[PDB]
Amino acid sequence: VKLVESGGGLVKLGGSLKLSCAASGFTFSSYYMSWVRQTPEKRLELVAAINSNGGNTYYPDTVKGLFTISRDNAKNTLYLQMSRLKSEDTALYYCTRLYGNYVRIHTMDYWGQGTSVTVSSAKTTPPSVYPLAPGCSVTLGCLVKGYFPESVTVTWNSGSLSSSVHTFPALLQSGLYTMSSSVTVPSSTWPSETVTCSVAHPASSTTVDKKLEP
Amino acid sequence: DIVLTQSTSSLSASLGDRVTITCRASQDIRNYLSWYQQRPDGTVKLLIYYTSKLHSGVPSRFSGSGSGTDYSLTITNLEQEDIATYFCQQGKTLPLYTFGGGTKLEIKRADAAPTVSIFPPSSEQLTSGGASVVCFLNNFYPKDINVKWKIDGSERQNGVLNSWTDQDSKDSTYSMSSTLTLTKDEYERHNSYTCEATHKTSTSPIVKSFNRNE
Repeated sequence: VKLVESGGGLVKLGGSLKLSCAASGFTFSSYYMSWVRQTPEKRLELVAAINSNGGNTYYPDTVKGLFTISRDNAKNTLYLQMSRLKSEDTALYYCTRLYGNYVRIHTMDYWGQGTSVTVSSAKTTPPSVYPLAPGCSVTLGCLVKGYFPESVTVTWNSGSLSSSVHTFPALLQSGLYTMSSSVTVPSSTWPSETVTCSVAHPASSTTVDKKLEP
Repeated sequence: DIVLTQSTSSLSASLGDRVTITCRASQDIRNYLSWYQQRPDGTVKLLIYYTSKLHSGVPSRFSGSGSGTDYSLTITNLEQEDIATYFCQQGKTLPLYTFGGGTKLEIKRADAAPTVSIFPPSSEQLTSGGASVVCFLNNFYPKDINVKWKIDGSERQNGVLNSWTDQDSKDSTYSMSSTLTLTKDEYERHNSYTCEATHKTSTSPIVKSFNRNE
């Protein structure tokens, strides 16, 4: 039994998108199907569902205003038209087979692995990298803000200090992304010796190496 | 419509012992309650449907009970793969399916207070007209932790970003970064910046501060 979604990706505000889900390992046309999305606040919600043949579809909201579900039983394919999209539609979208016993459909017995959909009108912007000397064993930091799209990579020194390093996941602020990174090193001695966070953002072809400064 | 509350967002247990998760409905669902497991890699599997009916492919360790508006999921002899997030969902009527918020299940560690560091805005950022103050709280258990910023001894929750890492897999602790962002102008006006961590182990807050008028 399989469910593989695709169609996800970046799209601008107001944008449209058709997600697909290819099904196998069972008789597609025998089952109700549905899409479920997971917000980055990892709540789960049903987007839409549709019956065996395809004639009856079910929406919490809004019937064709936003989302439209459909299936091609000859092709073992399930579709979701998304249109007129907002930020808060940024989510991971799952294809799921619905299951009933006796004869309510109530649970979702099989799940695809999901397609990520990002909704942003942001322009590819490179990160500002700001070293973090404390104030005012020792811990240092590197702030990496104002970038798009995700992601970046931080490496400390080259980095000899592979461990004792934390990378904090990025968050969307003021339209762009912000993340940060720390490393802990021995007090005796620093800054007798230098420390660098090197940051890379391939989407803007930028590489920025930053010396830690008091 | 029909709301579903999982008392708890995360709970800590230990290998080979027993865990219970509870779901409270806002109205009767006639035993049409299911539970899912979401792995950290993002995969989702159905475990139990119709309250206790165990889905095939799933270990007997997992059992479910409940009725009316109250239901529980139980894992006996918890083992490593089970470290995951657990959602309940009622499927009483379609399309009004609802999901609980999730209960995160991690391995219990000895309780470690966080190591804490505060960082003034880098001079480079001060030329932007921007000014971010950052605080790192590293290596703590359990996840529950409240951090609040204070400028000149008065609280601010405005423009704070809080970011949690994954439970570090090698060592079972958590870390978080907290960022307060201001204009450079605001920054210069004030003098004392404070970052106050409150933890299960505190008892009183752990605080790390600094003063711009040296």
